[PDB]
Amino acid sequence: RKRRRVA
Amino acid sequence: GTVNWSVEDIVKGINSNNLESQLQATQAARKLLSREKQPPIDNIIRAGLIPKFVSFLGKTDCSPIQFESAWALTNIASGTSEQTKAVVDGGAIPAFISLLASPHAHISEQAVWALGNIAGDGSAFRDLVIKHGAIDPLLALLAVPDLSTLACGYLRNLTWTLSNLCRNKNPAPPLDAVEQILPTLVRLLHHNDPEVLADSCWAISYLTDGPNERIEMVVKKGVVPQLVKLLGATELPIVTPALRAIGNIVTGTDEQTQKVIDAGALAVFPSLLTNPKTNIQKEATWTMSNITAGRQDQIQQVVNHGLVPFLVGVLSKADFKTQKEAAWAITNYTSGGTVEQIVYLVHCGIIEPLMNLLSAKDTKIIQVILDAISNIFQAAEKLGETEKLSIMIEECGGLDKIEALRHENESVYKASLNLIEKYF
Ligand code: NA
Repeated sequence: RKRRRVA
Repeated sequence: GTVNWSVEDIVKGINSNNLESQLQATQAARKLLSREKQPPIDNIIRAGLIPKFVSFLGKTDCSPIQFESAWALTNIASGTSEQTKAVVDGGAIPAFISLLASPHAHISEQAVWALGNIAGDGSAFRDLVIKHGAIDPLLALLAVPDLSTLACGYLRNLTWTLSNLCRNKNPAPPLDAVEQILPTLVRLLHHNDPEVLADSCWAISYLTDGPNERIEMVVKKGVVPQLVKLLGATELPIVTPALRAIGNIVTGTDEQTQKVIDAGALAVFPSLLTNPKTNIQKEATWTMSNITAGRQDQIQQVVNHGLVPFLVGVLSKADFKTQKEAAWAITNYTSGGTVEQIVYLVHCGIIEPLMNLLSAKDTKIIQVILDAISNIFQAAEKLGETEKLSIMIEECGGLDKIEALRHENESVYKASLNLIEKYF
C-alpha cells in the first residue's frame, strides 16, 4: 500500500 | 499563483538560481501531483526534477522548499514500483531520514509518509529503508509518556509507516528491526484512535504471517489479549486485521493457539461466524479450522463455547468459500476428536448440511466431506451405531449423493465406494 497526499 | 502551471514552467523555475523561484515551481509541482485525477507523475519524472527535489530536502534554511519537495517526492513514490524506484534512485532515502529530525512537525510528518511509500513498494526497498537507519528516528518521534499529546494525523502516518516496515515476505522483515519496533507497536495497539488501532493490528497481522518463531516474538510481547479485545470492536476496519493476526497465531503451535483460547477468543466467534461481512465469516471459519486441528482439550473448549452449532450453520448457509473452510474445520475436528465429541457434532445436526455440500462441483470439498463421513462412521463403529448413522444419512439423501460419487477424481469415487460398501 502507498498513499498520495491530495488537496 | 502556483495553480495549473506547465511542466516546462516548473522546470524553468527549478532551473533558476533563485531558491524563492525554485520554491514556487516546487509548490506548483506538488499542486499538480496532489490533484484528484491523473497526477502527471511520469511527466515530472521525464522532466528530470527528482534530483532537484532531493537536493531541496537538504535546504534547512528554506523549510518551505523541504516540505514542498517532500510532498512532491511522496506523491511520485505513491505510484508504480517504477515511480517509487525513481525516487529511491535520486538519493531520497537518506535525505528523508535526516528530515525525520526536522524541528518542523509538518516536514517531519511528510518524511514519514515518504518513507512509508518507499517501504510499501516491497521487501527490498523496505529493507533498504531499514539499512539506511530509519527505525531509530521513527521510534524517537513516539518516545513520549502519552501518545495522546501527539497530533492525530502525525501518529496515524507514523503508525502506517511502521506497519509498512513490518509488511511483505520473501524476505520477511529483519528480526532485529521487528524486535526494535514491536515494543512501540504494542503501545499503539493500546491507543484510543481507531485508524492507529487498525494499522497497528495490520502490522501484527504481517508479523504473525510466518514461521512459528515470528508468532512467538509477538505472543511473548503479550498482545493476544488486546487483539482479542479488538476482535470485539464495532469497527470492521479494526476487526478485519485483529482476526487475521489471531488467525495467523493459531497456525503455530498448540501452545500458541492455547494463548488465544486463554485470552478468551472463542467467546467472540459466535458473532464472527454470524458476521454480515463474508470475509470476516470466512476468515473466522478458517481460524476455527486451525483450532479444531489442535489438541482434544482445545476441541473441548470449542464445544464449551457453543461454536459447533455455529459451524453447523456456516455449513448450512454461507459463501461456498466459508462453507469450504467449515468442511475443513469439521474434518480436522472429526480427525483429532474423541468419539464423545464426534457424536456431539452429529447431535448438533452436521449430517444434513455436510451431505448437501457433496452435490457441489469442487472435488477438494467432496474429498474433505467424505474424509469427515468416514471419521464419524469409525466413531460409530466404536459405539455400535453405524446402522443408525447409515439410516440418518439415507434419509437426508446422502447415500444417493455418495452413490453418484462416477467422478473424474479417483480418491473421490474410491472413498465413496469404500463407504458405500463398508457402511451402506
Ligand atoms: Na450416531
